[PDB]
Amino acid sequence: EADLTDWNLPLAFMKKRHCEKIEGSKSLAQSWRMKDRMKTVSVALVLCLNVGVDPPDVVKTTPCARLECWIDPLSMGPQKALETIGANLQKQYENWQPRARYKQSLDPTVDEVKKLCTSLRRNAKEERVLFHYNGHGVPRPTVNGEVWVFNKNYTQYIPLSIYDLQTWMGSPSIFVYDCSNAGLIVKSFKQFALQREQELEVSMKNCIQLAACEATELLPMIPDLPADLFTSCLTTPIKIALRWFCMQKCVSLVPGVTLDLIEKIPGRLNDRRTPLGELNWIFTAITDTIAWNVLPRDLFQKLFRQDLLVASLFRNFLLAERIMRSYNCTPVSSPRLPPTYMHAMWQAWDLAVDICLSQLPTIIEEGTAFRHSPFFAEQLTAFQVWLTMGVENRNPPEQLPIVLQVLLSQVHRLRALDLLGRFLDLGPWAVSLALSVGIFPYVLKLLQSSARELRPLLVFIWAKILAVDSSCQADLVKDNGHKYFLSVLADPYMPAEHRTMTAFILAVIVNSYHTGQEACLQGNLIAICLEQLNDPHPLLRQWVAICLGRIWQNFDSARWCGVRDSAHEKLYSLLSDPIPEVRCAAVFALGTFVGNSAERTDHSTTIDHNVAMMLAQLVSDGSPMVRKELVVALSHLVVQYESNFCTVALQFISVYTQIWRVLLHLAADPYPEVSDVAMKVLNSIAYKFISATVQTGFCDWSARYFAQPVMKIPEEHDLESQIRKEREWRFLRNSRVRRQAQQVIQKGITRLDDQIFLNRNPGVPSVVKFHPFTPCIAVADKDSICFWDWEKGEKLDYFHNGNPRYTRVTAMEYLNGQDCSLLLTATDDGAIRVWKNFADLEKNPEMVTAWQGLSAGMVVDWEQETGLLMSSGDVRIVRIWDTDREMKVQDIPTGADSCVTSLSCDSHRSLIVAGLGDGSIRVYDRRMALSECRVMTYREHTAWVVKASLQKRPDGHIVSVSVNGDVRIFDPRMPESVNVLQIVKGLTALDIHPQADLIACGSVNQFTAIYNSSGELINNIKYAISCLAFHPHWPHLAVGSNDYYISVYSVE
Amino acid sequence: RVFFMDDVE
Repeated sequence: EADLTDWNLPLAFMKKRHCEKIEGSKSLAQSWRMKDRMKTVSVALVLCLNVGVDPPDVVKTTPCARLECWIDPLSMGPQKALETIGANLQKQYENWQPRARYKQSLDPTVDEVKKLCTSLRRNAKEERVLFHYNGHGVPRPTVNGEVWVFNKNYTQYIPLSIYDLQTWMGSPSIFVYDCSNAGLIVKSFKQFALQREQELEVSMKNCIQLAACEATELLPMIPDLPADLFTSCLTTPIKIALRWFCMQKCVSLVPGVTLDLIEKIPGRLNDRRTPLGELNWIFTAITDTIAWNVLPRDLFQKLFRQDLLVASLFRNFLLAERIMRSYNCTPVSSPRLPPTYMHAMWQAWDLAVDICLSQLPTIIEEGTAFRHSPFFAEQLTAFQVWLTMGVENRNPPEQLPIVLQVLLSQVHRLRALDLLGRFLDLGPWAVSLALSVGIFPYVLKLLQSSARELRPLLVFIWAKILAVDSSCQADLVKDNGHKYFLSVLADPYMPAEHRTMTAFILAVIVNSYHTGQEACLQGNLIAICLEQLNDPHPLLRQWVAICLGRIWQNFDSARWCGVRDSAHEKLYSLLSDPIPEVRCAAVFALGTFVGNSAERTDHSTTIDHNVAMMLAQLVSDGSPMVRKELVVALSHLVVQYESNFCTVALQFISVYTQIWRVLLHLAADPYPEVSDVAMKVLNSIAYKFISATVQTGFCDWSARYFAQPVMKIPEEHDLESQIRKEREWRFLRNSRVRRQAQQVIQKGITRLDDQIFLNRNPGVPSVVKFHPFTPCIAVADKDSICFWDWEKGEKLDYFHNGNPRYTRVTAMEYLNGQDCSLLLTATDDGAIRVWKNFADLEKNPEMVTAWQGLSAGMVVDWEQETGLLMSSGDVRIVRIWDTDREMKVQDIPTGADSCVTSLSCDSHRSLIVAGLGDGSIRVYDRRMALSECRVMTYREHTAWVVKASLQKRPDGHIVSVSVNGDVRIFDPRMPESVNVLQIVKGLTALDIHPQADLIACGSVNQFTAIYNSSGELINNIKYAISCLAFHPHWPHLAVGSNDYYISVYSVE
Repeated sequence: RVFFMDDVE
């Protein structure tokens, strides 16, 4: 079948740089940064336990609850018990905040608390101060807003107003209440804050309160639990959690587990390898997950991420709420947290505790080895499952804080980093979510690790983070992570993808950041980039060039280092790189290198001139983006040498003159954007300030690549995707069209006199080109390009090609005819421009690319199979433009004075033919050397060769016709004509059909002869015919007379 | 930092 031919055809000018507009992605407002870092410098422990005496308000039961801070006061005397309880509570709080000035107050008086609070506030005027109160030994707070303490003789409880309590304290502070009606204390505190606010007109959000109970509710009195329950939850969450779990009915599932075994649990809270440390780690992760999933982002950042002590207190407050809900006790906090007792993660916590403590009897008795919990592994498996179909922006995964926690240890660090990188690959929203969770400091700390297996994952994560947010450069430079990135980039054994990832990271780090530029310069990054400049990888070279450009941006020391290393000479090689992106990056780097001369010695001037001349040979470039980067480079040149350019400009109203000529050439550029930039630059020189400098968005556009997902399969490879289905339908339609055309041709050719439609055009139809498959013909005028249809018979579009008056559209072609067709329109002056969306309903005309070629009119011959494009005209030169590399590949001399009137080629062979104005039809074979490219040259005409077209068949027969109208069919293997025919004395235009040997000619007397290769008369249509065109498949012919009428003919 | 990252070199 013919389907394979369509599939294996490169699509010229169909890439990211052509489709997407070259601009930088707007940076989002990254609010993941922490606004301030508070610290609990001091902690106040006020313990009104009243050991040995029961408050009158509550009549305790005979067994009651005698456990305070895991201590039984009655067994060791009143004063000793009180002191040891204070010390134990201080130890418990130190477990979370070891560095803080703890000042215990044991049954104090109002004056004692006053002095303590005032001294602590004076010590820490702008830092958090924790105030812990235990009202177990004193009567309940009253509605008036007072807290009861003891007098000197301990004979009566004297009140302490909350108003004065917070007067002694400061705005930055957190209060922890362990009383019966602590909700009353919280309410009174809020009322006093409102009173202060009212009085101020003629400290509510800053203060944080944690209360054991609501105002009405009472603390539990069950003997099993400790009397001091809320503080036990806040400060020793694991012990109380295990005790509570052992008190539930779930123990029935696990016989042989008792509180006695819990008391003898091995391990400590720090070593995560031990059972108790693992349980603490799991509890921390579960509480963090619950807080992140339930609380809003702002409140979560304020509470669980501001400082260690408050975050731990609230993480344990979640457990306190869950535990005390079962006893008709509702803890209260100043910022009302939505309830978390029903969260699904508590079930996972229960399961993890069950699995951990199911092995405890074996550990205690048999002394077996403790197997690590599969909790983290299972959670990471769940995260991977979510990522499997997490492409859509659905609800964020609940395991992000779990990934954060598992990153801390090394048991699952590699898998955690891999999953995190996969998540960040999803897009900028994923990285924003990750940074909000708070991975940034820990990922930054990871760079200190010397483990060689972490380099790829870490560089992937950091490249993503820097792509979404560029403010991390300061943090990276502060932590000396750029040394880690340099070490990564200095390893040839590392895969190229990670090396270019690190190159992008370094480029972002030194992007307009003097500190980072200096740090990298002291890191010999210039040498590292130079050694890895010629690597066989387009993206790596592009980003190394971009990094080199950004290193010496307004940095004289970097420029000197590059000069010592001969950076410019080595970078010159990239100017010929086939990939346009690398060429643009090299041009940008050279321009930045030039822009910071800063009036150095004559050597600097010589090097600047050398770079200017090396860039001045880049004008004849196919890529408009590279030409724009070049224009920016010459603008930097002008800024460096403003006075010289001003003198040169005033001279005409020899180095700088050449650059002025280059800028003038770039000013009359086919691409509107490049022309506008060049004209702005020149006008900036005419009126001779800093505002004239303009920076293109190429660097940011390239940086946008790392923001997009890379791991996932491209949409093109997707077999069931809509785009591939549409392409398959288009190819099926093309195959059907070819089959129908072949069937029609096999039936012979009959007289074609049918006039499908007759219309009128605003201008003279110059060149008419048929779209091979879709029913559209592009008719080009002097100042417009019309697109008509021969089925609907309606004008579709009317362009303004953009060329000046003196110019004219001579040649036209249909790039990518099989699908996603473009229109190449080449004017007589050399300007070649490509159009897209030229016959669409919902899309306006678009310009893909354009580039001044060369520099009879001008002739163009597109070759889809090999992707080459050949241009010729009045010049004695046949240029060979390659759309893949967007550079002129070969330059075969014409070797004749006359202009090239026509141009054609034979598919699958190098048989470039060219009709000449004098009459000679020359054949060129590009396989051999340029001097021997000429193959044959036969001269049997003395007139302009209207069309020396070639037949695509293997036995190519060059049908050359001149103004004299004599047809002479030639062959590449015979220096003499095979068939000589004479048709019209005066000929104006003609076209030839490769599939059907039908030669359509014109006449001055309105005649239109459509004859055969044998010269047999077929038709003589009676109406200057200046444009004929044959549909490449159908036997369709379009005739446009001197009058602006367009007609298409067909055989029945 | 809120948490304690260990085993970092």
